[PDB]
Amino acid sequence: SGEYPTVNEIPVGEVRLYQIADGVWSHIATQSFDGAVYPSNGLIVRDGDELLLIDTAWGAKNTAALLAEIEKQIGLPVTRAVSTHFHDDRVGGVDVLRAAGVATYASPSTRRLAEAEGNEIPTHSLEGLSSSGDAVRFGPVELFYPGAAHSTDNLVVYVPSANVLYGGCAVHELSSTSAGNVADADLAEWPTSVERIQKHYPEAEVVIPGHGLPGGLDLLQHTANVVKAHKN
Ligand SMILES: CC(C)c1cccc2c(-c3ccc(CNS(=O)(=O)C4CCNCC4)c(F)c3)c(C(=O)O)[nH]c12
Ligand SMILES: [Zn+2]
Ligand SMILES: [Zn+2]
Repeated sequence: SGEYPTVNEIPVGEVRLYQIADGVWSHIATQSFDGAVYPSNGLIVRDGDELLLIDTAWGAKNTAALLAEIEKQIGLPVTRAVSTHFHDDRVGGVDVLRAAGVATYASPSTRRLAEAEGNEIPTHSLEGLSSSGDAVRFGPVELFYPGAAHSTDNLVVYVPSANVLYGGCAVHELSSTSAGNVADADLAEWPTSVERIQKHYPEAEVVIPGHGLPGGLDLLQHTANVVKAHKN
């Protein structure tokens, strides 16, 4: 009923949308992994009379449900999607998207890692993002590569019209007590990568983590703090 929806409020296989700003929504879904259930976020950005999707809803059937929820709530076609790293909460569902006519994109790094992992592979490579600090425009967003953090390939996404920073899995929610799933992380570089984000987007008003509740700029420092305390 209007609060941001949490893991125990969303059955696996349903998707919720949350209005962040004019023309900006998050999507929230839940999935089982290794015997536990987790929420995850993505982004939807209005692109004239079309929509840009950032990240899948973590699985094929969740992503089909995402498309249906978009049609219900927004009613504009999703024409392009960007996946912000290679894990299944970001690319699982790309095959569903592709067969719905969505053009799917990711950095070459992400594409390689997805293929090596046996995950679904976005079709199109996003060049111009290979060095930390790189940025490119993609429809109504800017894509930024901050350096290795949660994963070596993680991208963040900024919506300049709304000052919305979508950190993806490089950014954790304020209630977070741990650095999440660090199996592919660089704990040593993660703070430095977060500092790059902080420097590059000082006017961000809303920060959206890859999992959990949006907030303000404090999510960035909180993330650095939790990662440093984990590494220790
Ligand atoms: C490899 C990919 C597909 C993957 C698989 C499985 C899990 C993860 C996570 C992940 C894991 C745990 C948390 C925090 N625990 S929690 O359950 O969400 C929270 C607990 C107390 N209150 C509310 C709920 C978290 F935020 C993220 C991440 C990530 O960190 O990017 N990636 C994952
Ligand atoms: Zn991940
Ligand atoms: Zn994640």
